[PDB]
Amino acid sequence: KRDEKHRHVVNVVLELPTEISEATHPVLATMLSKYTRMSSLFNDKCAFKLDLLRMVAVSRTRR
Amino acid sequence: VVRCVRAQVDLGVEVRAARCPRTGLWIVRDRRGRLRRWLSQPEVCVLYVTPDLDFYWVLPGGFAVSSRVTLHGLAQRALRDRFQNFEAVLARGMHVEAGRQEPETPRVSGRRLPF
Amino acid sequence: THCQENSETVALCTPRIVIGNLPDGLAPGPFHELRTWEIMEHMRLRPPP
Amino acid sequence: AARRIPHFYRVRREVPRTVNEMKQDFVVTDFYKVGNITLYTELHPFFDF
Amino acid sequence: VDRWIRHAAGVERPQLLDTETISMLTFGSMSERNAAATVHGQKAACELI
Amino acid sequence: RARIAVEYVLIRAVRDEIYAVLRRDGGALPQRFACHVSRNMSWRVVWELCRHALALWMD
Amino acid sequence: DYEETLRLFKTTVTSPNYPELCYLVDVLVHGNVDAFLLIRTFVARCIVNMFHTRQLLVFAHSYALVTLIAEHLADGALPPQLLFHYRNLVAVLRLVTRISALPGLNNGQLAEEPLSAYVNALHDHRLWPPFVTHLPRNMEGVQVVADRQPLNPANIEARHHGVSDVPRLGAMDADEPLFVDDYRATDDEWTLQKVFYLCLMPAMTNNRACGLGLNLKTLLVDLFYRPAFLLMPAPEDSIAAQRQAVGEMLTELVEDVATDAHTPLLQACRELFLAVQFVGEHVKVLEVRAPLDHAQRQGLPDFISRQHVLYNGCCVVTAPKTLIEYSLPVPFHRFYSNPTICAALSDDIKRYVTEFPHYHRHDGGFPLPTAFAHEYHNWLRSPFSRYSATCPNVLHSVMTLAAMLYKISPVSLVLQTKAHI
Amino acid sequence: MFHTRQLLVFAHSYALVTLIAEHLADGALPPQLLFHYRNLVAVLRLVTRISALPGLNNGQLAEEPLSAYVNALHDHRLWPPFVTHLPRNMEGVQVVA
Amino acid sequence: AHEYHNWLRSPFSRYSATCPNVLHSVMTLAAMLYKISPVSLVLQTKAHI
Amino acid sequence: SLLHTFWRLPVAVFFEPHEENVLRCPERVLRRLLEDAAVTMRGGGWREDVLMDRVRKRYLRQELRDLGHRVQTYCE
Amino acid sequence: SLLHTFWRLPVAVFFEPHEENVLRCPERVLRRLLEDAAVTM
Repeated sequence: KRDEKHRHVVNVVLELPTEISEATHPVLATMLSKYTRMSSLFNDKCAFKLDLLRMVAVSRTRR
Repeated sequence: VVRCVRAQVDLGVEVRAARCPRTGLWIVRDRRGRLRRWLSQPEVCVLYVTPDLDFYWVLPGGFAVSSRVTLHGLAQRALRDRFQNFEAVLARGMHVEAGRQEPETPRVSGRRLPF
Repeated sequence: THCQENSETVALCTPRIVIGNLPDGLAPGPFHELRTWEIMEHMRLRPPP
Repeated sequence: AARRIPHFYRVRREVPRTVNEMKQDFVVTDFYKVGNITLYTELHPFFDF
Repeated sequence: VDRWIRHAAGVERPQLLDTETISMLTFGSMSERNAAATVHGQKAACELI
Repeated sequence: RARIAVEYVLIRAVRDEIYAVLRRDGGALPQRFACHVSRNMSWRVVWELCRHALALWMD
Repeated sequence: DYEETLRLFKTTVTSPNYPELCYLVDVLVHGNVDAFLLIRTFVARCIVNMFHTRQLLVFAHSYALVTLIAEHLADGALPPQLLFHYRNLVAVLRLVTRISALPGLNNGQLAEEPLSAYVNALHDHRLWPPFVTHLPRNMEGVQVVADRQPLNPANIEARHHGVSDVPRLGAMDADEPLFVDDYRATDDEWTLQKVFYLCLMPAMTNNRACGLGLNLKTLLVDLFYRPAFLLMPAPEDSIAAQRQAVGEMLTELVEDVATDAHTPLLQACRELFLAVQFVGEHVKVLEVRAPLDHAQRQGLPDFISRQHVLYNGCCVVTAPKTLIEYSLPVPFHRFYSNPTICAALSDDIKRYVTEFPHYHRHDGGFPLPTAFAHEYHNWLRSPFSRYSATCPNVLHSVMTLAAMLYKISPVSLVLQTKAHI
Repeated sequence: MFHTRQLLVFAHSYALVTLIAEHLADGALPPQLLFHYRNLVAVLRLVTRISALPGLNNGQLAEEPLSAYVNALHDHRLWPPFVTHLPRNMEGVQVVA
Repeated sequence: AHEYHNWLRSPFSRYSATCPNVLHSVMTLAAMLYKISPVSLVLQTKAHI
Repeated sequence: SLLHTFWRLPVAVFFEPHEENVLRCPERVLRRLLEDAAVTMRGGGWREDVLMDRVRKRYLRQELRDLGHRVQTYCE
Repeated sequence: SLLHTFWRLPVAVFFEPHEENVLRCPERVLRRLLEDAAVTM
């Protein structure tokens, strides 16, 4: 099913502390929809980390 | 000529080779006539190959791995068309007589007039 | 010079290591001053900061 | 090599100085003397050799 | 340091033998090669610091 | 691929020819080239440099 | 009267206590203009606070920083003497590019090149500044070399911002794909960048500057991963609580340099966190293989000319202390190769200096690596680095470098002759 | 002592004034005071510029560089009269107690 | 008290008494430490010092 | 009677090279190490394959780019 | 490791440049070179 790879790309790959759930973070849901569409690059997880960091940067703009 | 301390190898070395009168060992020299002196340098190493396709591999101290080059595992026609020395056809500027002194090449100029 | 060993007077030679070791009677202070100003010209510092 | 430039300084052997660096050190007046060595490189005002 | 100073002063290395050395004691030699052309005649200038 | 590969597999043939002849003699190569030597000098490091040199030539 | 601005420039470049985050904001913005507009009041508060606590004027290491500051920050909200200082710096730029050009005889063009690009090398697009942030307009004979083949197919040059381009962030170490922010530099800002990085900087620093880059793919991921950045609204009870919330590294970076009495620390680091959406790439060393113009090509027509420039890199004047675990020095030119900085950053270069103490010379006598050893093929030969280590810090000693970049072409002989130069 | 008196303190140690000009240079000082220590280390750099000949000293005849032969202010055998740390290289040097 | 074997000789101390308190006078102490090696004697004059 | 130095000829005693002054094995240990370095090359790179990989990734890259150009102009 | 030389007693040399130079680098240079060979791998 889907939950094992989502808990990979949240906890195992992304190394997120679990108390940032889904309901606290909508653009996380908009990013895990495309993070799961690829299967490589799960060794260099810091690229995914700074990708979501620049995404939460660009979403939190007044413009 | 493979130079390990600078990680630079050498591919095309032309070298003259001879034998000493006192001993049967080899002496290598520049194509001008200068004595080749890299054998004293300990960090360097050299591979020699002869026109009759013998094989030497000399680390410093003159000691040499000695063998022949094997090529029976290669096809004749692939080696023959991949690279081959070329015999020339007669064009403008060369003698019809063989082995005569060649005059100047045609050398179409981007600097002079075409005339 | 003449060094003084134990009840002994011996000769003693010693290299003057640098240029300032010359006496001022042979090479005076203002000569050193002018030499330093020449060197300051040479490194383009003749107006100093 | 853009990453690997610490690997060049991993070795402990110095570089030979090039000719153009060997030409800049001469002061203006003795450059024409025989004490210079790189005069045989200087041939043309428009081309280094 | 003898290899560097002689190169810095533009002097070649000393080339001599054993029978050449004793013949410098009795007579000497014409060790200085004559110049290729001299328009000013012979030369002499000594030094005293 | 074969037309490219001809000289490279010739180089590989030369390399394992070296390997076979150093396995053949046991590893005690003689001298063929005229240059004097020194006994009081460690030849282990120039042997290691020879290994590194043939490696770098293969690269 | 541009003297005191150049005195402030000399005392801010030769200063050993340059604040560290000026290099990271330089590699962070990449001279992207709306990225600078997003970070605008942050750097305004930064330069005001840092100038008031210390008379150095920051961000002077980058051309792009000072030109965006002087063009966009010029509305107000700062004491006017600093805006005057930046306008005098760009006026110095204008004066020396007036000197380098020939305003008397620059009518028309020749072989689809303007005449001013034939007489002095500050106007030719073949010569490049060492710290490139954007590709120029003109790449006619220019070959840009990242690896074995030059990047003449133009389809390996693309980069988007704000779209979560995840594969290019995983390919930040990939040398073959190039990623530019599609703002092609025109000719006059190419001239100004060549002035700032060829001429003004080594004339002021006496060639004691260096060039480095950051490993920002593994730097920001332990710099913004604190949940005060991630869980931001769309705290501040005490400064110590903000210090433990932001992490240890952001404390000594942004302690006094941007925190005025009105804003707290966590607010200021949130505002700097706003600009991470333009992250760019790692630092690259590019090789320009352009030949000469058609006049100088008439002698030695097969003379290729190689010239090594930097991409996404930062010109630095000191060793950043708290970034030595994430930075790397790139001495790639006879300018910007200070052996003290390269000794302070990497260990083996310090070992190489301590075994060879005669390589501490700041005049370009420092050994460059093998991929930069084409000093006969360089546009800037060893007379330049020989001169710049001992030139004074005077405006005429600035413009003398642009004077020595007057080309040797027959048409430059005609032009300097008809002007009786 | 710059305000209630008119003398800057710790001007009798190189090993003090470097740490003042570097590690007290990160803040917590009026920059008028910091520029005096900056001018001191700039004076020292300017006068060690004049000691060697930076247009000439690029070579190694011995383990010592070229600059250690032209001036005594560049060789490891010459020691300052006050030390805190031993030098890096003591080849021709031997200390005795 | 072994002053000859000492590295820095006497007249440095003799010059430093009446030495004026200017920055150029500091550099006189610097350039009085130019060594008198033969290598220094070719290095000094090559820059016409 | 004074100790002046003079230029003596450079004397250093060596062994004259012969046809059989043989260099011995490297104490059997680097002999074995060179044996391992010899036999490890049966599985590894081949130095002519890499050019085939270069032309293969080039052709794959350009061919998928032409496929993208085809499919993008397929939906008009 | 050490070679087996045919000539037992060793022989001096006049050190001609026309003679091939004889391995003059001493053991500290070989220590430096083994360090270079170790660090370049």
